[PDB]
Amino acid sequence: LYTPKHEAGVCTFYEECGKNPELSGGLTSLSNVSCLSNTPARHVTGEHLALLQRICPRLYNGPNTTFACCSTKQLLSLESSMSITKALLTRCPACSDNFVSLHCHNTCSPDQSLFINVTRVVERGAGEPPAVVAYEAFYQRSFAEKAYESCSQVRIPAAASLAVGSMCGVYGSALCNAQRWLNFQGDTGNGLAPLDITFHLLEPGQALPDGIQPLNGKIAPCNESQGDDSAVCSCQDCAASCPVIPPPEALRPSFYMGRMPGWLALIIIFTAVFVLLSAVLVRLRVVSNRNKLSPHTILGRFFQNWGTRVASWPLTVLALSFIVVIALAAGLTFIELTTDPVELWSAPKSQARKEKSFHDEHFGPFFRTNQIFVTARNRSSYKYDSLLLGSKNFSGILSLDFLLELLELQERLRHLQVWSPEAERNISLQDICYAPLNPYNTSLSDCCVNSLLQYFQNNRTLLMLTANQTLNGQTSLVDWKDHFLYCANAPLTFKDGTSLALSCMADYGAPVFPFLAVGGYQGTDYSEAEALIITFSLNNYPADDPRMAQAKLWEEAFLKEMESFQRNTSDKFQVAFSAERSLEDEINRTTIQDLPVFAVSYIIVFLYISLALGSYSRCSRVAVESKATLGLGGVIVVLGAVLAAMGFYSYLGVPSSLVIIQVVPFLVLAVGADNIFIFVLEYQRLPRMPGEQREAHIGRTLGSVAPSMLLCSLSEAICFFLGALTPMPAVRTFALTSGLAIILDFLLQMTAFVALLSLDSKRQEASRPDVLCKEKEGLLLRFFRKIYAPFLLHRFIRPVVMLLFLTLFGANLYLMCNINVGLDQELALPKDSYLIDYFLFLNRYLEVGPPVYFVTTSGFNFSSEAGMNATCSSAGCKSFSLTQKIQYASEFPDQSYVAIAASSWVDDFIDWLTPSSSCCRLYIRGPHKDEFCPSTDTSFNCLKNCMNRTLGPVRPTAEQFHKYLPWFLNDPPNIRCPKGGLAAYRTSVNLSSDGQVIASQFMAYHKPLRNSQDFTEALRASRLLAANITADLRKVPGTDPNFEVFPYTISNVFYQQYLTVLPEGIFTLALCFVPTFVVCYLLLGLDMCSGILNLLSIIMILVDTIGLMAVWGISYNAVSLINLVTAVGMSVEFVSHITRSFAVSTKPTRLERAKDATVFMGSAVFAGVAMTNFPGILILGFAQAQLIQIFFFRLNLLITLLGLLHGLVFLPVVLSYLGPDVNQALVQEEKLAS
Ligand SMILES: *[C@@H]1O[C@H](CO)[C@@H](O[C@@H]2O[C@H](CO)[C@@H](O)[C@H](O)[C@H]2NC(C)=O)[C@H](O)[C@H]1NC(C)=O
Ligand SMILES: *[C@@H]1O[C@H](CO)[C@@H](O[C@@H]2O[C@H](CO)[C@@H](O)[C@H](O)[C@H]2NC(C)=O)[C@H](O)[C@H]1NC(C)=O
Ligand SMILES: *[C@@H]1O[C@H](CO)[C@@H](O[C@@H]2O[C@H](CO)[C@@H](O)[C@H](O)[C@H]2NC(C)=O)[C@H](O)[C@H]1NC(C)=O
Ligand SMILES: *[C@@H]1O[C@H](CO)[C@@H](O[C@@H]2O[C@H](CO)[C@@H](O)[C@H](O)[C@H]2NC(C)=O)[C@H](O)[C@H]1NC(C)=O
Ligand SMILES: CC(C)CCC[C@@H](C)[C@H]1CC[C@H]2[C@@H]3CC=C4C[C@@H](O)CC[C@]4(C)[C@H]3CC[C@]12C
Ligand SMILES: *[C@@H]1O[C@H](CO)[C@@H](O)[C@H](O)[C@H]1NC(C)=O
Ligand SMILES: *[C@@H]1O[C@H](CO)[C@@H](O)[C@H](O)[C@H]1NC(C)=O
Ligand SMILES: *[C@@H]1O[C@H](CO)[C@@H](O)[C@H](O)[C@H]1NC(C)=O
Ligand SMILES: *[C@@H]1O[C@H](CO)[C@@H](O)[C@H](O)[C@H]1NC(C)=O
Ligand SMILES: *[C@@H]1O[C@H](CO)[C@@H](O)[C@H](O)[C@H]1NC(C)=O
Ligand SMILES: *[C@@H]1O[C@H](CO)[C@@H](O)[C@H](O)[C@H]1NC(C)=O
Ligand SMILES: *[C@@H]1O[C@H](CO)[C@@H](O)[C@H](O)[C@H]1NC(C)=O
Ligand SMILES: *[C@@H]1O[C@H](CO)[C@@H](O)[C@H](O)[C@H]1NC(C)=O
Ligand SMILES: *[C@@H]1O[C@H](CO)[C@@H](O)[C@H](O)[C@H]1NC(C)=O
Ligand SMILES: *[C@@H]1O[C@H](CO)[C@@H](O)[C@H](O)[C@H]1NC(C)=O
Repeated sequence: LYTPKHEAGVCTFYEECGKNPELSGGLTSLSNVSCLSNTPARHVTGEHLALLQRICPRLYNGPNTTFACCSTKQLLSLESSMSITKALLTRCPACSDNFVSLHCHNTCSPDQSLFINVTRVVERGAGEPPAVVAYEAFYQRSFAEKAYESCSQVRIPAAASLAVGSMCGVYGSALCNAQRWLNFQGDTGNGLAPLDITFHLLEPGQALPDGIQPLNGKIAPCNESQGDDSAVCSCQDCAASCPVIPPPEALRPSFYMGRMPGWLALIIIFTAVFVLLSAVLVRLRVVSNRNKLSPHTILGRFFQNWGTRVASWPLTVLALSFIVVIALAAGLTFIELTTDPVELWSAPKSQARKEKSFHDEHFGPFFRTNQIFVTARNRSSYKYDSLLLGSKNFSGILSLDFLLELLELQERLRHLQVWSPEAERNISLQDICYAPLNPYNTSLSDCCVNSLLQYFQNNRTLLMLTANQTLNGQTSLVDWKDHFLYCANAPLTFKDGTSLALSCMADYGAPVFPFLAVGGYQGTDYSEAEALIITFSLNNYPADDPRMAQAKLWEEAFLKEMESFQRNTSDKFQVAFSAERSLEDEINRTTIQDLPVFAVSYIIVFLYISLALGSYSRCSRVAVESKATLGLGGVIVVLGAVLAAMGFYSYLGVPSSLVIIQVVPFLVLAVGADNIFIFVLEYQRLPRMPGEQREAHIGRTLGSVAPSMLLCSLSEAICFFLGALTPMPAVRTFALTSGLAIILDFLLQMTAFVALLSLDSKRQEASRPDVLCKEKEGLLLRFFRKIYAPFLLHRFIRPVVMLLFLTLFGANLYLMCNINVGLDQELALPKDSYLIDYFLFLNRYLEVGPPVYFVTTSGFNFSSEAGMNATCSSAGCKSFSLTQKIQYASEFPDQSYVAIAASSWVDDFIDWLTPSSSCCRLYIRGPHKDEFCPSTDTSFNCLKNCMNRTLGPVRPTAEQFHKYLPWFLNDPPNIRCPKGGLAAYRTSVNLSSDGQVIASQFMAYHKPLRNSQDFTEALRASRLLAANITADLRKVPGTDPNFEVFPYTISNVFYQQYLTVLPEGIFTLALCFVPTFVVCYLLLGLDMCSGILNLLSIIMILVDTIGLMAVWGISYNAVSLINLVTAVGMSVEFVSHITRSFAVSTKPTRLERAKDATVFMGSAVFAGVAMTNFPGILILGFAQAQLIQIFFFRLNLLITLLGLLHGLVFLPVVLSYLGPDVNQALVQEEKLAS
């Protein structure tokens, strides 16, 4: 009751012996089943051989050598049955015969027993061969897979769907393969197969069942011609024959010019200047060796007369100064603050602003996104064995119980209402939500909400349904798991192929894509996803519109609800969430948190002054000698000047921000306090002779020190005003406020402070204690005189320090090239914000990046044949058409940051117009003849197509195009016509009143972006692609000479600043060095040496700062730019005072001159500037924010240390060698004054 032998040359059945008894109720033509006959093969000749050779030549083995195991009647039945599939595959016959070969071999092969094992026996009649209902067959995997592939992409004659999609049963082309297709052909459950055939795809490598040889015969590839027919399958039908497009080439690294690396040009260009100026100084010294009224007196006399008159009348000047300061400060009532960080940290005018304006004008603003993530805390991944797909792995988060809870949370969020005080009413979701369909007369069901549960239309009942169905020999149950797996691989469908014939589209009328519902998966293993995503979209608006405020109120309630849920579900799963406004609020909160800490930092500075300028008598006599009055005076005058500058700018109408308020007084005080300290110290050091009154003494003191304060003030203020060139509002506002504040500080110091000091001296001479309650040499003068100066200036020390500092400069000059560029949001957040968890979840689980739009401007004719030819990607299109270029670019996501190929309204429009789709029809009779008749009208009053049937590509005329396009754009999709533009293209085409297109867009997605370098590189690659597209579209005749396309995305406005060669601050910082040289040169009497030495010192300090900044891993950005401008200003306090003090000296030799300047001015500068700056920085270590600790604490400590090391060590030595000569006029004036 089986076939004992299965070796070779013997078959298992020959003659047809009647109809199949087991199958009943088919009511269709079927081949008569043969009964078992295990006999040798029959010789086939004559007309039987003629038919056998005719149908499938592969079995022909010579005119009188052919054997076969089939009859002519069986062949006629075979031809009749096969004719339907043969008709279907008409597009490329070459592979179709291969399919036919598969059947005829199975029917007639003389070596039938080597691959067919009969397994079913039915006894038709006594003493007759028993009928065979079913059997099994053996094949090799590679044979069947290649045979499948030969027609796997072949289209039907209509050219829309794939032929394979009509031959894989329950599912279409999306989920079919060789095994499933072969199983379909042999399974009688479809009402078509005549008998049950089991198809085993035995692997060729491992031979497991012995005695059976799986087969593998001749298979014709697509591009292999069948002799001289020269009718290979076009690559539109099987894709194997299409030409290969070479991969994108590697590009050179950025920042290059000419034939060399860019930065290398900079260093030589920089270094040469450093060499050149140095040479000049040496030349001057050599000339000296070979050869061997002044402004100081005018300024001295002027300031002495000014100071004595001011000191005489202290109450009047103090009153007038106070009144002026209050009069300016009062302006703060008009203050307006900007809080949006993108407006603060981005240029107001650029290419991106133009593109944003155009996009917003023609298509409307980009929507707001509110998003949550959830992943399971503890579960174990399990397995499920489905009838359709086999054994699949499911993650813990995809458990049935969890989904119901998530459905409840989503349902609570949709209904939610908020109280609006201005509107005095409850704002609902449908008042502000974004909806792609029905923007007016909307309802709650239309609002755009993306989630996994959209595959079940949020219907709890549908999620819980199960059903029984039978697939070949197995009957079993199906549930939600199968439906989700089916929808994931085929997002657009109006019904499944299972018993649960539900649609997979969202309730609001659009398909939901897997990368928007789940995340944390590789490949196409959607069931293994780890995180679930729920996203709400809200409409944006102009700022003036009141509705935005209402929208913001809704977001507040959203955040509250999530926090409540987070508490309730603390142990089950872990959630992460964010709202659109959250970042704007979160950063601002941080600023408020650190406002008292800075405040503490100012008062500590006060205390230092009171001790530094004080005295004692053996111990603990602070109550009398400590200068509390002068400390309070200095601090109040400087902070008054700062408030006056802010008030003035508020009067003018310039906005400000919390950052400016936070950091301007600190940076201003750090320089302004030092003029006060130096002046007071000089006053204490200078004795007076009997007869002199204190007013003359104070006058003479101001005459002594006022030109140094004037020179330093002018240099600092001009440098700060030159800082205000970068377009970024924060930096421009900072620079202008600091520039005005320093000037007002200077003017106040020369009036109110002098008066206060005069009154303090008056109180001191009368031996009265301060209102709080022997002129011995100071330790600093003794220490510098006896220990420091004889040591530093020693003959065996100077070349060592010179070589050490020049080597340090060289090494830092090299190191300064390794700069990290960019600002990351992660720093700007508090150490415990929920946004940290949100960003970490985005970085690990989200599979796609931001969307990008390629927007097409006016000036292009889409109504012509050439226009369509160059844009869409159908059978008759250009090989490198726009859509094809984007699709190609999407295949190499690492070279060009595009992950998902763009859609195209033109291809869907042309496809929709096709007569065979029954989508564009018109009424044929009655009151509405020649009007549009929608596809949902099932009457018989419409039998006429929009277009007449033709051959080849479908192209409308201009009249048809302009008449029918507004109908296409408003057709909702349905089961009768899956294509249409209402659910996807409604707002992507802007039409004119005469039917012309003004603008259009093509939408695509980026690959995941994780840091600022990926956003920058994505912008570079996308702009390069858009440039190539415009460059080729401009060759089409008839277009406007100024037609272009551009890549809009929401993030471009901020990130565009990093695309240049010099990262914006280099030009301004380089420019800021000029006022040092110019002011120093002019004020000191046209002294070339002082100017050159000051400029070189400032340059060396800034290069060292940038080098060490690179070595300590601090990135370059606008905040670093602010601090570097401050450093350029501050270093003048370390250089200028010593330079001027050395220059104005009457000692006969340079070495002698250096010593006195070093001891007196060195000790005053050290005690003032260094000790002023260190306590106001060390306090900031407790700021509790990463932004402040990285860019203010460490960077200012670095700047201060480099300042002191260059100022007090290098500068005296270089002055000792190359300093200026003696001013002879001063010598003559000194001698005559006798
Ligand atoms: C299609 O583009 C035109 C471009 O002009 C849009 O017309 C502008 O619409 C805005 C908003 O209503 C107005 O402020 C402008 O004044 C309009 N411009 C002109 C010249 O009238 C038009 O709105 C766009 N279509 C859609 C549906 O937004
Ligand atoms: C959620 O799904 C259920 C299941 O189909 C819907 O219930 C059916 O609705 C149709 C249309 O009104 C009725 O004819 C059936 O009798 C309902 N069946 C049952 C068991 O009630 C339900 O309407 C869906 N929810 C919504 C809001 O439409
Ligand atoms: C799906 O099939 C199962 C199995 O036949 C049905 O469950 C019942 O199972 C018991 C065995 O425990 C049988 O004795 C019953 O005859 C089965 N009932 C029926 C109606 O077949 C289950 O009810 C079926 N479900 C659906 C929706 O068809
Ligand atoms: C795009 O090109 C087509 C084809 O030339 C233009 O259609 C012609 O338009 C002119 C005037 O608009 C008519 O007189 C012709 O009869 C049209 N048909 C032809 C030549 O077959 C169409 O106008 C162009 N669109 C634009 C915006 O210029
Ligand atoms: C002060 C500085 C740091 C502000 C930085 C602003 C930038 C980097 C922020 C502001 C708005 C943000 C975008 C808001 C919306 C989304 C959609 C989301 O699906 C992908 C991320 C994306 C596209 C964000 C990218 C980053 C973004 C552009
Ligand atoms: C099968 O055999 C019967 C008996 O000769 C015949 O009438 C019938 O036409 C055959 N073919 C079929 C059912 O396709
Ligand atoms: C072939 O079929 C017979 C029954 O017809 C069965 O007993 C035998 O095990 C089968 N052989 C293989 C290798 O499956
Ligand atoms: C047909 O295409 C395949 C693709 O792998 C290629 O290897 C083969 O050489 C091609 N044959 C011809 C004749 O072009
Ligand atoms: C899984 O997590 C829960 C949550 O606390 C815990 O109680 C349970 O013990 C965990 N399972 C194992 C095996 O540790
Ligand atoms: C998932 O299923 C496949 C096939 O059933 C199996 O090989 C794999 O080990 C499974 N993974 C887990 C984690 O169970
Ligand atoms: C808004 O909804 C709350 C919910 O109970 C209700 O108490 C309140 O009265 C509503 N507001 C208005 C204006 O109806
Ligand atoms: C979580 O919320 C639900 C409904 O608001 C409530 O029934 C449940 O008790 C809450 N959980 C806890 C732990 O209170
Ligand atoms: C459009 O494409 C077809 C097919 O390549 C070509 O024959 C035709 O010349 C092209 N141009 C126009 C204006 O139809
Ligand atoms: C189709 O052909 C008929 C007969 O030639 C003609 O009357 C009709 O206008 C044609 N329609 C189109 C859209 O070309
Ligand atoms: C556009 O890209 C292609 C990529 O192969 C390149 O060969 C071509 O030079 C680019 N530029 C154009 C067409 O201006």
